Amino acid sequence: PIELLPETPSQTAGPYVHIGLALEAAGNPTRDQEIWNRLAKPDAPGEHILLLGQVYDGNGHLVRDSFLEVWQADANGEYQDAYNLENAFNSFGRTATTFDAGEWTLHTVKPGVVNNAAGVPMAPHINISLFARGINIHLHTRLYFDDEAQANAKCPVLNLIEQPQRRETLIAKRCEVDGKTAYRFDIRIQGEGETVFFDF
Amino acid sequence: PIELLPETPSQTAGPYVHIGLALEAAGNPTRDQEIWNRLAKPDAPGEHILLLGQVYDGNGHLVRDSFLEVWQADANGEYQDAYNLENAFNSFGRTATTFDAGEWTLHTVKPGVVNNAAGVPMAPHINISLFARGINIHLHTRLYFDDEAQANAKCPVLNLIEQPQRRETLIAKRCEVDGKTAYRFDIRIQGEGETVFFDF
Amino acid sequence: PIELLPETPSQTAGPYVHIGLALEAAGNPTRDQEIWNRLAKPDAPGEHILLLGQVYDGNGHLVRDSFLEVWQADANGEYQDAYNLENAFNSFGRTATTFDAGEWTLHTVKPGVVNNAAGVPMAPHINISLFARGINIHLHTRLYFDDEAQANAKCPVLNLIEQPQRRETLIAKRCEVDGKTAYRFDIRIQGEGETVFFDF
Amino acid sequence: PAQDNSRFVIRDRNWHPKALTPDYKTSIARSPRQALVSIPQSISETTGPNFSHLGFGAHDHDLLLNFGLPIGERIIVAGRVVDQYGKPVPNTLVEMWQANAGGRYRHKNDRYLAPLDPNFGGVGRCLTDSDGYYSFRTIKPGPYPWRNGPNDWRPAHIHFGISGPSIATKLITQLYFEGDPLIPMCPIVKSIANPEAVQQLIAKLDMNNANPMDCLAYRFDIVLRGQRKTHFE
Amino acid sequence: PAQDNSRFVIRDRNWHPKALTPDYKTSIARSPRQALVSIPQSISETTGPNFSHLGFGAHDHDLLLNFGLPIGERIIVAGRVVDQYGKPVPNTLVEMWQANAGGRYRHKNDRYLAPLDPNFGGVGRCLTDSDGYYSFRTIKPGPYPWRNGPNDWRPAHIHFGISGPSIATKLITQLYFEGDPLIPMCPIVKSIANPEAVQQLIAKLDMNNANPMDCLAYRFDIVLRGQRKTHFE
Amino acid sequence: PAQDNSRFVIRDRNWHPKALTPDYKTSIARSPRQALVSIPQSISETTGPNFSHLGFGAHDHDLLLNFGLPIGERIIVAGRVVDQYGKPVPNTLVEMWQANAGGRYRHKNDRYLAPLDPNFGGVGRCLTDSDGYYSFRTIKPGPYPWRNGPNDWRPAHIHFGISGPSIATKLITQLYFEGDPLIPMCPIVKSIANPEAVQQLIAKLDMNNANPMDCLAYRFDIVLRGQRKTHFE
Ligand SMILES: O=C(O)c1cc[n+]([O-])c(O)c1
Ligand SMILES: O=C(O)c1cc[n+]([O-])c(O)c1
Ligand SMILES: O=C(O)c1cc[n+]([O-])c(O)c1
Ligand SMILES: [C-]#N
Ligand SMILES: [C-]#N
Ligand SMILES: [C-]#N
Ligand SMILES: [Fe+3]
Ligand SMILES: [Fe+3]
Ligand SMILES: [Fe+3]
Repeated sequence: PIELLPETPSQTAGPYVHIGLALEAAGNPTRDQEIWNRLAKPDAPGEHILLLGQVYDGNGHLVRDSFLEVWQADANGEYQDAYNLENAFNSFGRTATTFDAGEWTLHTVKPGVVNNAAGVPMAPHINISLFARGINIHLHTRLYFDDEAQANAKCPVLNLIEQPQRRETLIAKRCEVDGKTAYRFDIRIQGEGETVFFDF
Repeated sequence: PIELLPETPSQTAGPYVHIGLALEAAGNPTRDQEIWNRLAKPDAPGEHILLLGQVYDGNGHLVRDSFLEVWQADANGEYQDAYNLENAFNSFGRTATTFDAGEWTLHTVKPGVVNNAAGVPMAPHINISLFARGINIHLHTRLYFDDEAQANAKCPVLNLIEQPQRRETLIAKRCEVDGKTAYRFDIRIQGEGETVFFDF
Repeated sequence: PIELLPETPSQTAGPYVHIGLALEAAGNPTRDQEIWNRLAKPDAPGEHILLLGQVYDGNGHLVRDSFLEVWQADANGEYQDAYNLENAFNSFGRTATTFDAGEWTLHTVKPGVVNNAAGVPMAPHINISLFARGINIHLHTRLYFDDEAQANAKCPVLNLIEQPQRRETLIAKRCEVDGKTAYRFDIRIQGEGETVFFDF
Repeated sequence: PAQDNSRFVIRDRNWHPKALTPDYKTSIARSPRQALVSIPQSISETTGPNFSHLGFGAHDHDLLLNFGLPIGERIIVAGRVVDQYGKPVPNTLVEMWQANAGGRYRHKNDRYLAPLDPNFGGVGRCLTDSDGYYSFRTIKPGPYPWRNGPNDWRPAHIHFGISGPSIATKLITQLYFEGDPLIPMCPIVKSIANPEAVQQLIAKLDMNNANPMDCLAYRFDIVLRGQRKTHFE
Repeated sequence: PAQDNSRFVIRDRNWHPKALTPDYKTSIARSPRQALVSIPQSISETTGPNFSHLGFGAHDHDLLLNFGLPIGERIIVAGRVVDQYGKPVPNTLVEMWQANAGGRYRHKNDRYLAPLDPNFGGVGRCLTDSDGYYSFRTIKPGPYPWRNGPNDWRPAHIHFGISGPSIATKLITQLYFEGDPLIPMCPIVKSIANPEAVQQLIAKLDMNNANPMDCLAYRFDIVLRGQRKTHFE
Repeated sequence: PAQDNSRFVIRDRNWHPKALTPDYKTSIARSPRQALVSIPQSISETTGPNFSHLGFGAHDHDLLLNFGLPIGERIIVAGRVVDQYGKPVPNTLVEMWQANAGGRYRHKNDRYLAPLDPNFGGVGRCLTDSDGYYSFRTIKPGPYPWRNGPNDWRPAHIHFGISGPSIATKLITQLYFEGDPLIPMCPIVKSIANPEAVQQLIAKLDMNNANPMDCLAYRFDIVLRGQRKTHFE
């Protein structure tokens, strides 16, 4: 059979990820430009929401050194790849859990619908990559919204998860934080209610 | 030491086991003679019962593609190996879980007592072999009856199970189905209340 | 790098460890001098205590063939290494769980405070080593007292345990047996509430 | 009726694939977490059905006829069923099943885009003869994509089931074809740790049994647990 | 916006470190027990951010100046980012971080007794050029004692993050230095089962890129998942 | 009392058997799932009991006299206890236990059909000498069938317990006899991943220590964790 060059092996981000990717958190001085948790400027089209959650390990303990990366379409269902701090909206963001509460937050807009390779629309979703110490290779997941029940039912991606009960793990819970629309999305790395992780 | 020819390695039955061993279920035309789930004809001596149950995976999810084979003594506690559709009773049978409900059923007679190699009587039991996708090598178990409490306490096999609590995983629970004597026997492949499996 | 001689590898104590280390328990005649569960003679200085507990496996089943060894300082926080049946106090002891009840007991005195290599004091503790069938290499643990709460919160050792919930697994729960001060210390080898085991 | 006169060589559980083989995704949730409980062989375990009187159809073992002529590589799959002592297992039940030439299964749950074959069913059965020989006639199945890793494909394979003298001997396995490049990538194949065990599942091209100008042939021998008489029991 | 034009070669999860690697204690409780669910690549997975327009500071890639001169081994760390097909990855974001020369990190949580360097921050970032080349200037970090086994020490290493063309290619890894005796001992290194994969993480001394009487250099090429066009989809 | 003057070389947990070795069935439920918590050595860990004043009986180390003459192969089991630095461990406690000639233990729970030996207990103890030498006189134990797989037999072995200078060095192990074919088949033995480690458990035939026309002798050296003085602490 044919073999290509082998992909560089992954390694855990380490407990100090922050010094390199979340300067603020590391408690270090930031640079002029930093990739952070505000995907949308107040004047961005779409329904402005706040995302928040906690990360749990196999023992039910909080993972307080987790680092997350998000990728999502705009309100129009379009991926804005040209990253720029000037943009009103950026499809890409970064966040991390507080060493205290151990909660991550993201400021964005509800993503519009996008179709799969085969022309089928996927329910609004946020693509998440989780990194942290004790994680050798980052974990891929998707955040779906509980108020998109209809779309969710028909999602070609969600539908690949054999057990319906496991699908539920990918659904963020609508709530209000300071009177602002928010969705809570906790990640259970291992055990009971373990979140679905994807390979692609 | 001495070595014989190595036995041919097992392999999972696969999801489509039905095409081969449960024609009907596969939704395919059957042949004139098929090995199925009715071990006893109405005119067979012994107590006619109905066996039923579900199979669960480690997550508590139904295993809808399981394939089971049973082996039991006749009412006299005699193994009838000469398989024939003409017999009023056959010691061998096959069943499978519905793709829907995920339940299997068997039509037979309560087996008579049989003695171990050492001359001690075993409680009435049904030998069961489980097969399915994800199962590399089939699992062996035994179905004992709850109404044979006195017998069960003294069974040399049941007594081999170190932990008394584990013994109960092997006992089918008596009830009635359409006014018929039935026993429900659920197999839990993994986790909480995991069914005892044997090696012989 | 530099390599030394490799230490001889460990093996499980086996089910019949009593024959060798717990003569009585084996139901065999003892010798003139035996190493047993009475560290303190009734007239030894300090607060006399009775310790007892059970040992559970990952299934929550009692481990009835367990064998434990203890090492603690005297009431003055001193390790009496010169073992002698004559001494009023021995720092070293041995015990084992009952083939029936499956409970172990130890008769001693509450240990005094010892400092770590850095000079910081450790809460009063008993060093435990657990052996048994199914245990390839003995497990090390520490027994702390629920009534030394103040000390405990500052122990450099206890503090090394990352998750606060796990620290609780090391705390003996005070009580009274026959009007005597008793501390119950259960060991959960595996699973829910698994006791912290150490390496040194 | 059946009698407890035999004993069976104890299975080598390191030879056979273990229960938990993580690359074969399904195995994770379908493997027991508790150790199997060993039990002495008794009449219960040392006996099993005899299919001597099962009423087999004329083309039970001929997949070319038992369902027009199927499209695909016309082959004969034959061999012998012996025990570990090299003793032949006569009049034993051999059942096989498979996908068509395109790797499509004639099963409800098969959503693969390769088409069905109007003249192909994919089921065969026969009894070993007095010498422990069996033979089937079919077409060579195609590889099949499956949802395991994102690009996994089962090697071309034929599912087999063999009864043997007792339930202690009953086995379900898979035949693979000599030289199939997919063999070594399959997580199902790989559930077997010993490469030597893997070799036993490989049917060999058998020119000597082929019908010139007609159909090739593959040879696949099966070894069931050795049977011995009880002694000094 | 971005478009679904590419497909990325499936990851080799037997090459990358597995999830559960017991010697690396933290992995115990931080690894899924359920199997990863395989999904087809879509626009969501085949696109990612382009950092072409990010405003990079003049010394973003120069740890010697981006935070007095730091004490320690002056080195240049350079190399090229290519995909599995050997195709260069132009204008991609490379980010790195490390400890100082004594093995101390400029991070809240680091309690290691080696002192911080007043002239050293430890963070760098840069975009690869048209030929997929990158380069950083720093000091060689020292080994780091950590609480794993009782005497565990991380080999001198630099943390790296590489974007690539899609989130499908995004990678976080670590670089090690040619000949460091600690490497073969590291439980983190050992999470990787293939010694051949291990070799991919070792930066090689590069005398040709060194600045005589100034600083030495290390070569570290990174390979991202191969990018191919879709066909017959 | 005892003083914290020593440090003990860290244990190599890849040398010793791991906790979870599923073939040894019982290890399944008796192995922790959480990782061990590493702690620095304190006086608590670096001290242990001194058995110099224990009142040993005269025949404590002579299993032939300490319980008629036992039936079985008369042997002397002797060797030396040293640390990893090769330093002898004087006056340390060595205890041994074993079954009789037929593989029968004198214990309540042993229901093996082989009879007990009226003149045999199966327990011995002694203190190493100035040179770290120990010696027992006993009979060669017989193999024992046990409820693991359906046909598991423990190789003939002798259980050993060694105190060493501290609780940090205390060890329990098993001695096996040179050339016994059951050795490589045992799941308990196979709990040890390194064949080289396995080798340290085999007592070698020692004709030089044998008593002509009387008994054979086996040599079994024991190696405890290396002891060194503290430095720059
Ligand atoms: O995973 C960890 O615990 C760890 C600790 C320290 N360093 O330097 C790392 O890179 C990783
Ligand atoms: O175990 C499975 O999932 C599987 C899928 C498809 N085929 O063809 C098999 O043989 C096995
Ligand atoms: O762990 C066991 O079950 C076991 C049984 C018998 N012997 O002799 C041992 O040494 C160990
Ligand atoms: C390294 N963190
Ligand atoms: C394949 N079934
Ligand atoms: C040994 N038991
Ligand atoms: Fe690091
Ligand atoms: Fe198949
Ligand atoms: Fe033993």
